[PDB]
Amino acid sequence: GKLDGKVAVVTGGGRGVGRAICVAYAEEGADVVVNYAGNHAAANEVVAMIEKMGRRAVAVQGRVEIKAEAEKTIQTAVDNFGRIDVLVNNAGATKPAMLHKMWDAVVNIHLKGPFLCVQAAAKYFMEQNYGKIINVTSVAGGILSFTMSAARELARFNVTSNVISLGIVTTDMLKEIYMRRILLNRYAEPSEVAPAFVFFGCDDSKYITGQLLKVDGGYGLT
Repeated sequence: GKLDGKVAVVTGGGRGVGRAICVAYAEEGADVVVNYAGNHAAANEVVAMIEKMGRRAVAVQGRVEIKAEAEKTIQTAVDNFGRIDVLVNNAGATKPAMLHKMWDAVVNIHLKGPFLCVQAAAKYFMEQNYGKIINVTSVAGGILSFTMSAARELARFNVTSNVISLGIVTTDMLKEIYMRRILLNRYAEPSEVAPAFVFFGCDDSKYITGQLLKVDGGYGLT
């Protein structure tokens, strides 16, 4: 498994793309912390699917824009599994505000949770001399600049910091990039987006940091 021996924290992991990431990570050998803000029952369903595979997972409640709750979420990984290898800042990436026509003041409120989670994980990445950060956003001083800042400051601890921009309509789920696909009935399953998170979360990307992958089906090519 690409993630054998690794511990991953996925914020907003109970549904949708977050749930697909947790399942894909467990499939690749990870121990998984399923963070949720509200839907405990959905996060427990992910934990149950992962345990049925023969892997390990725990759910944790936290709104990670609140600093103590970001720390709690990171600490749950260390307390249950001893370390935190991968942090996936998924929570909030495809909120309705993230999909509508307008924008630079919407991306700076969604930037506080990723900032606090990285800040809390950094202590452990430094002790481990290893870490993986994946930020998540949706297509349109913000998330990309923060991705590269962390990449530069944590490189010497063997931490990579990358970002995935989601730009397709997933089946679990008014900007023209999504109107086009809805009228054309072209949907992606969340499971089809998870491999990019496995890539940026395992040693396939050891030498790839500060970079963006746009999961948008080529839409920007028009």
